[PDB]
Amino acid sequence: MIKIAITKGRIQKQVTKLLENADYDVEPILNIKTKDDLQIIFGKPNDVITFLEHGIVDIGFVGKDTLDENDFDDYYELLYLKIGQCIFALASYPDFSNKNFQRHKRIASKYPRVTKKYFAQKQEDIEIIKLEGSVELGPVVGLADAIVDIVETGNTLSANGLEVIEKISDISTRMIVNKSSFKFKKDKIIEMVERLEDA
Amino acid sequence: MIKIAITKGRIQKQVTKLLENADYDVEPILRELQIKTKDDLQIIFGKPNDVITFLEHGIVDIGFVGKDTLDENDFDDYYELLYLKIGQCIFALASYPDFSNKNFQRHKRIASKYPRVTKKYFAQKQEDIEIIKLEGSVELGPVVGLADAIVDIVETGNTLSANGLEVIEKISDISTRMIVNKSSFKFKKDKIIEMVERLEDAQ
Amino acid sequence: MIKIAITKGRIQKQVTKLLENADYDVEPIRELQIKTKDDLQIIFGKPNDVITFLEHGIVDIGFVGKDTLDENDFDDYYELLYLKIGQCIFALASYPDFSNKNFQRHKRIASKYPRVTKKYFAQKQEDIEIIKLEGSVELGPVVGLADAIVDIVETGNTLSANGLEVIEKISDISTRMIVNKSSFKFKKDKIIEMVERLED
Amino acid sequence: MIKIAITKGRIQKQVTKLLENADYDVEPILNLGRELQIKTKDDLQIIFGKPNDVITFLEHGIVDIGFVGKDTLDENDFDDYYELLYLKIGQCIFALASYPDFSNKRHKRIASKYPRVTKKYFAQKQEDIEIIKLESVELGPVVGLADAIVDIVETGNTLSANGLEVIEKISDISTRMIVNKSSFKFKKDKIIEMVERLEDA
Amino acid sequence: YLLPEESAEMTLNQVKSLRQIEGRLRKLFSLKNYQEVMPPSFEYTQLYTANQEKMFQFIKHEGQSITLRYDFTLPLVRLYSQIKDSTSARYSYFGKIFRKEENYQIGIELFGESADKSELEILSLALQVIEQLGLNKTVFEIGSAKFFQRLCQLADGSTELLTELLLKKDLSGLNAFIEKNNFSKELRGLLKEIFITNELSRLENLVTNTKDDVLISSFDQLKEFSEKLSMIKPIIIDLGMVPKMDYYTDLMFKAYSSAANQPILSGGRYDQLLSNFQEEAFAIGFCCHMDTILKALERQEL
Amino acid sequence: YLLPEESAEMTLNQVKSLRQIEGRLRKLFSLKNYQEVMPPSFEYTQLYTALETFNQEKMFQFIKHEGQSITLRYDFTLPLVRLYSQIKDSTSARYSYFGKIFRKEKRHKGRSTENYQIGIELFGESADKSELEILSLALQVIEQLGLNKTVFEIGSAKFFQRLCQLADGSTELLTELLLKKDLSGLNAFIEKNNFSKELRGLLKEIFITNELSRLENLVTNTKDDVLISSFDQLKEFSEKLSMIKPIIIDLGMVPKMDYYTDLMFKAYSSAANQPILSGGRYDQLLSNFQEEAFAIGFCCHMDTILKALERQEL
Amino acid sequence: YLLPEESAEMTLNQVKSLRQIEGRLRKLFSLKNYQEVMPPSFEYTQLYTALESNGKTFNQEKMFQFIKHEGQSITLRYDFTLPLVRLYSQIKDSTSARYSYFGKIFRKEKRHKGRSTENYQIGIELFGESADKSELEILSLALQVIEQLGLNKTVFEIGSAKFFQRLCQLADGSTELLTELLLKKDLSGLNAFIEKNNFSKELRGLLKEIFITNELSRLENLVTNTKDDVLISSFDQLKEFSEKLSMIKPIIIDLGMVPKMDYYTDLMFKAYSSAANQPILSGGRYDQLLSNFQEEAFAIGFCCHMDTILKALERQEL
Amino acid sequence: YLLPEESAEMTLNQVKSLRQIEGRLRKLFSLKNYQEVMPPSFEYTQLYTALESNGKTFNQEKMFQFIKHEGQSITLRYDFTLPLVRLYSQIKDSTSARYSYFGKIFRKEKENYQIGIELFGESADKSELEILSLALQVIEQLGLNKTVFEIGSAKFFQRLCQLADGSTELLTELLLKKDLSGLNAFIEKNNFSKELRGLLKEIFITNELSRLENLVTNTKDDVLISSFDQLKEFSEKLSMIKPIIIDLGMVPKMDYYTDLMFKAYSSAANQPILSGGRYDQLLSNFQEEAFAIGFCCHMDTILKALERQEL
Repeated sequence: MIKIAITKGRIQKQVTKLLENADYDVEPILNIKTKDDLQIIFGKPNDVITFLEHGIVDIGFVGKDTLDENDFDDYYELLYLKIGQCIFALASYPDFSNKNFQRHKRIASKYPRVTKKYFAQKQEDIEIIKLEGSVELGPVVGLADAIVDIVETGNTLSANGLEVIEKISDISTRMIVNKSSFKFKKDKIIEMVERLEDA
Repeated sequence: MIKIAITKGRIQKQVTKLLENADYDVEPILRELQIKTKDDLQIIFGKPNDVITFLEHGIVDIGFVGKDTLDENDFDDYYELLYLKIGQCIFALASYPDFSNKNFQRHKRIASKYPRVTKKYFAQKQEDIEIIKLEGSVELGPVVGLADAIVDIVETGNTLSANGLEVIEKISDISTRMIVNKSSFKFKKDKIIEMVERLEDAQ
Repeated sequence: MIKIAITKGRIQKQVTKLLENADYDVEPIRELQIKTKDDLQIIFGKPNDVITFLEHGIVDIGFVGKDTLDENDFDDYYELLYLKIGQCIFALASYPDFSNKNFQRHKRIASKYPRVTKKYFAQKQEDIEIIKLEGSVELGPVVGLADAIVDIVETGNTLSANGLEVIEKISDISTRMIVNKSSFKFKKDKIIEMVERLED
Repeated sequence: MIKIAITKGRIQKQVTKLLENADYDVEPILNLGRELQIKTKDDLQIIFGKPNDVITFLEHGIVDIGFVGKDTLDENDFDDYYELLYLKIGQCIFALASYPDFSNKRHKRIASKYPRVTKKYFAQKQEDIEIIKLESVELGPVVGLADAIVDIVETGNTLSANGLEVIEKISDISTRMIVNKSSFKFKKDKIIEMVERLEDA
Repeated sequence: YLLPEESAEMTLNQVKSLRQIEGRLRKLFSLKNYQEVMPPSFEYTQLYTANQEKMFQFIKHEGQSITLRYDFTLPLVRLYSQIKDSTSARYSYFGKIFRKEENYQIGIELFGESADKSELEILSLALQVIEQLGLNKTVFEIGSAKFFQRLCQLADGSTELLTELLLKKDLSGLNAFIEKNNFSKELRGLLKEIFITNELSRLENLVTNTKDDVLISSFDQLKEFSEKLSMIKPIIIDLGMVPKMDYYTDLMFKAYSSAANQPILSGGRYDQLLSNFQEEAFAIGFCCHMDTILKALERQEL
Repeated sequence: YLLPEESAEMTLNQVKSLRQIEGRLRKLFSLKNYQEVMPPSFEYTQLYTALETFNQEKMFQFIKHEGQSITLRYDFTLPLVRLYSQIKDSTSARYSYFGKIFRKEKRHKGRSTENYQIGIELFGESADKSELEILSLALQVIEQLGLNKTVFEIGSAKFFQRLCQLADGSTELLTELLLKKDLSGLNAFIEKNNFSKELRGLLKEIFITNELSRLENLVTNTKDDVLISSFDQLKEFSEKLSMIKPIIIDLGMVPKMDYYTDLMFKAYSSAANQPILSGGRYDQLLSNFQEEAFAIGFCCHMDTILKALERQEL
Repeated sequence: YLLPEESAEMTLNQVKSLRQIEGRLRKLFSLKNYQEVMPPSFEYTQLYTALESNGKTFNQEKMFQFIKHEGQSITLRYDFTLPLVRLYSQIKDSTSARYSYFGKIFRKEKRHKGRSTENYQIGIELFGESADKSELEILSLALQVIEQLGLNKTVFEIGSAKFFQRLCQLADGSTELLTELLLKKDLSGLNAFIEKNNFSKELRGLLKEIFITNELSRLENLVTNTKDDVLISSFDQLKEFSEKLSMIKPIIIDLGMVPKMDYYTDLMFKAYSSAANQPILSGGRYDQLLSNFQEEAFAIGFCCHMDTILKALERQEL
Repeated sequence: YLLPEESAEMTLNQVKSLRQIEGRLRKLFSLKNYQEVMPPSFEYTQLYTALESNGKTFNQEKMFQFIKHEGQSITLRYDFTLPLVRLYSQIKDSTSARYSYFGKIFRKEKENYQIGIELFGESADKSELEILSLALQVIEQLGLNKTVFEIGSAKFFQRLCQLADGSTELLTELLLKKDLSGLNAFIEKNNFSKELRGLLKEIFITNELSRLENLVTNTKDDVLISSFDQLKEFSEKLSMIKPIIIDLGMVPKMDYYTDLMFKAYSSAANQPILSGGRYDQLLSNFQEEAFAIGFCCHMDTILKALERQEL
């Protein structure tokens, strides 16, 4: 059949949404097959990629933010549900842009790769500090001058006195496919890709 | 004042509980990042590894994390002053029954959320393996054939049985612990030792 | 004064010849470090020793042959004068049939000069296997230890007196006047004065 | 036949001597005309050349037997041979020469023609040095180029004539007859024969 | 005990498969007059000029930088250089390369032979080789570096960008890309297609419609190969193929097995490398990645 | 343009001869049920540098990402022994290998840096049975190489060691004497100690003769058990195999490695200065990992063998 | 534009401070007759690896290594003490020797944490001099050195490996266990330990106490009650130092201090700043090291962690 | 024990000398308002090999390197100038900048302690006099008894090579070995004027300002008479500090040397004790065009020379 893997997050809703809005047997029960013959698995983003990587599945639904930071790259990014409004951005205190830093900028982010790559292009050297969650505390508690995180409505930031100092990239869910699968199952794969792109 | 960092999860309740039973003010009960109590304690919340970070950098004097996180995490410049016992979790190497015999032409591939631990346990057993990092429901590791056995945190043993898995061996005991900044303990031993006493009797 | 070093060989003659033939005092008695009226303290020894001496600043000037300088690893010197006195030459010697012989293997060359030999076949765009022999390289191909040799051929007799013949010439050899760089820098006067007086 | 290699110098005489005393046809006397390969009536094909050239000719199996001084063998790294016979004709040795005051006074720099040996001797003394390769080793300390030297001292003449004295003896040096291991396994006959005869004188 | 993360370990059975296949491939190769050559294990880091990070290296006593055999093609090309009189040459090789991450390879190189004749010879032989491996399901694809480049120039010449689009088959990125540059209806229709189809009928049209010579030209060449070889095995033309090395002249090909993610065989034309030592000639050969074929034979079995 | 020094170069023909010989040996080995194994290209330098010919100076090394020091395959026996350790099923095991090891050699000497070898290992099997199987196979391996004149030699590490104890225990000194067959040095050695005559008549003899009859006497006259015992063992093998090929006993043979248990052998070709084949028993290595077992095997020096096949042709 | 992560980037001011402090410490050391030495940048990995001991330092993983021409494995300067101790071996005149060093060692740390891989240290080594004289000379100097660092709130702590050792022997010889307990001031683990055993009331009182107090009066009691000679003896020595130097700066006695390295002979001391989590200075006596080369001799010294000091001078400033 | 043949060992004395000189040179530098910078010990192999030459790739043979866990090639401090040039890039406000440095680089050759300064941003004329003046003052703190200071021009060198049938690769080798005879063989294979010949033969062996000035002006080449004149001025403005020597036969070390270049030597040592020059080119590798000039003191050679001298 066709094996899929979905990120348990808010993405799992975007997918089940599109799948249904494209005519596919859906059932949100707890932990799975479908009539359309789609074996589906769920888990965290880095685990969706891990599963697709080890050819455990053929298709996967993850976010650009995960695909960017993740060092894995051996996949095909066919479809792209532009459904959303998240974006990578360098947030900080208003005065950030004006304050002169003698020493290098300390940035706290959940995505060190994305942060190191953004500042690469900006021709600036920084010191990255890894934080797994509420990166807002980073600058608040005094661990970093600024942060690089996913900003959507801007609320979390504004509710701490921070503000988007500059946008990096737009975040959204992507349908990634295992290269080997695409090559020998190009059928069902392309079909679904079309059935989901008009949906 | 005394700066504390508590791991947002289930541990956030264990600590808050113990803190009340210790005669300490409770504001955490009911969207702020860092707050202050009447006992002159400024508390911060977040994931385990963020609590250790905040401690490593002296962002806070005290912090509460699980032994599992301390076992995994490579930081080691702290003091483990208090040790709660509000926990029956343990580090286990789970798998399928037949597991204990199979002859692999390959290096066994264990999947776990704690690769540093997993790697340490198999080190002593003199056996080299292949670790597959899984951030979440580590059970599917052997279910979808992704890996053979797993090294996760086993407690009631339910998540294991509900998937046809059983403990192949117990690695160690896991429990919430109170860690302290070596420096903070040298310049604020007073209040530090004091809170230790108070939380000690709370159990 | 001006310290010199000369190769005890055939070269030592080429020097005393020019020296004398240059109005320079020449008193040859053996010993190792003597003085002269022109204030020229001289020392004698083997080519690679002249160089070793000139290298360690034991002397300022030194006389040796291109063949020694080419093979030697040393390079930090000034080759000011060049007595185009001899007629020796580096050449690839071997038996007549060599050119037309078709080995399906790499050519084994025996030479007293590995570096000069490797450098030559480098420009020749050919890979070989060098066999270091300190003496009569002619044996090399005779006893059957190499298909050819790379050595210093002058009159071409030694080769011809073994059925060997030059297969190609590599470079013209000759005695050279080399000066230690630091000396030239702080004794540029005398050094150049002598250089000119020897260039006639 | 037996292929032999003899070191063209002083040793060439020592050997020629022992060979006639062993009653072997001696024709290396009447031929020095750039001849480096010859045959005797004893069915011996002899070749001459420098020490190292002899060892080479041996190692490659160009010849079965070769004669070289112990010094060369101590220096040279080749080691796949048999030291069957050991002449005693000479009284040469490996010594650490220098100036009298030497044993008292950065890093000591020794100049020798046997760097591998020099490096080996000081290796045991636990002292680390700087070797200066020279192909008249006496001038080493004379022109200040080096402190002491590790050369072959015999009559102690060259040393004194330059005001140098042995600071210590390294080892005894004498001509030796080495054999090619392979050649000994397929011609042990003649090989042992010749050893007998050569040993007799 | 432990083992270097770079040291590989083959099971006693894998060695049997590996040795079996070679035995088969050796007959085939020697049946086609291909001589086996065993390149040195050490080479001058300099030679590998045509990323030193993936190389095992070192200096010598002499004082130079040497590298463990990192590639099989270069050495053999050097060897073809040595040959005085310019004649044809067929070399085969059976060994491994050293990179940082077994890497046992089996390949062949064709030098000197006439152009068109060589391309069929090598393509033909690559198809025979695949049919000696024992892999049940495999596809063989051909591409053209000339068609690749011509495609990058006409695409506002943004070669570096499109190269990244094609590699990830970033359909959406492509769409945005075709947006920023007002591309002709034809070039558009083509770029969107070559990304996800190999249906010869569909692609032929798209290509001819661009009315571009160099493109229709290169497509036509692959179309022939497709037809002349189609009997041996169904060929697949991938116009979205990204040349594996910057020196690929034109023809290039990969072969895959449903049992493995990497290609079991890859190769192509690269007259460029021949110029580094000697003068212009026809140089073409392929390489079989044994570690991947063996892996595939295993999975397939289950 | 040109190749480095450390790189070896085989002629197209040479490759044919090498591959020819492998084909034959491949049938021979598999016909005796010897499974081929292909040890990893790199090993942690540790593994090697734990055995005193194991001098780091001859090994090619570099640092791995993790920061450790790894080395290019330097020996085939070690890895194959490790492989035997992995198996808990304490059973018999026959391994074979075709490939090369990498060691450092001096330039311009004509020495080989890349060394192609073909060899086998026998682990587990009973003592008696093994020693005859290996010796037997080795002999068969030797008709397969187109070498005309070749000699096979057997020796004992036990007899050697016994000889070094009775000789005032100056092993380090007599080892060098035996290696260079320093008759003169030996003589000066016999003088400095009160050695028996029977030990003296022995020492002087084992250096230059392999005559079974002559040796047999000398040995028994020493009335030493260990010595006569080890000599008899060699005598048997000499007899049991004497039909396949004439075996030569060398009582003056010095064990290659310090771990050589007892039996040991070499095989020379009149057209090669280095042995074409060599091996022996070494149960000790086994104990470096698992427990005591009875190892043994040999290795074929292809670089030497082909060089011989060439000279031999002229 | 961008630099590796293993590279540290010092600000222009930080360099000024560092050089300021050096200027001062150089006067100080030179005035006390200490000769500065510059150890080689590379060492044979052998030199460092030889040393395994509890605390946990000489582990091949944190070292930058590479292969030298001869083919041996060399390592980037990892330690300053070892090379200075070797230098002392070279000396053919068994006399006193005072050494100093100003430079950096290179250890590997995990990425994405202000962990420095480039560590600048300043320290001194005392070799040969008599036991008592040395211990006072070094402790004294160390205190002076702290007075040159512009740090406001700093505590100095002294201890005894001998008391630590003696304590382990009496605690059921459980050294491996007690070391981890003391390191983490594992109060809960210690309690569980004391219950498993049959320790005298005195030893139990002591153990529980040395984990959380340095009140000289209280400690002196608990120690004498154990009526252990070795224990009271070792505590008395610390007490003397506490008194002889109490004038220069109030010393603190830590009987719960775990010897850093396994070769640490007896006296050992640390120094902290309220402005940093790491010690600004540490050191002690380790005659043992001197044995790996020449014979037995009193060897003692200390080292300044300038990165920690500059990092503390900055926090302090705010 | 034995020590790695890559590791250097300074005596307790040499360290005192080194530290004395530094203290003195530190007063001098800070007195001239040069800020000290401490470049990182690790760099990306890319930086170096890249910005060092052109034509056939610079070599990483002399560099100590290793891979990172991120999997990149990093190199131990190999050069002090490059990193300081980068530091200047990162200041946006285009202003003057004086940096100094005191440390060692790591190179491989069958410590390598250095002291130097860099001048970025300042006007052209002002800088050249500043650097040259400063170098002279540094030489007068070393304590070396006999030392020469040589100035050259890369612009002169280049013009010369162009006029010489553009055989820059060949004439460079001739000048390097002051190969008088080969030079000769060179002049008779070409069709050079009398002037160019007279000059080529002379610049190889004399610094006589009077000898030189004539030869140059006779060539009636504007670029050559201009470059010489610029060196001649320096010679005059600085002479009172110390006699300056003009070496028209000087071969620019680096291919990026703009014009002025200078070396300082001590009779007691073969290598130069101080070398520097102008290299605006390097600045372009980052930001835009500036006037970068500096010099480097080779402490190892200076200390080596102080010892020999002592005897």
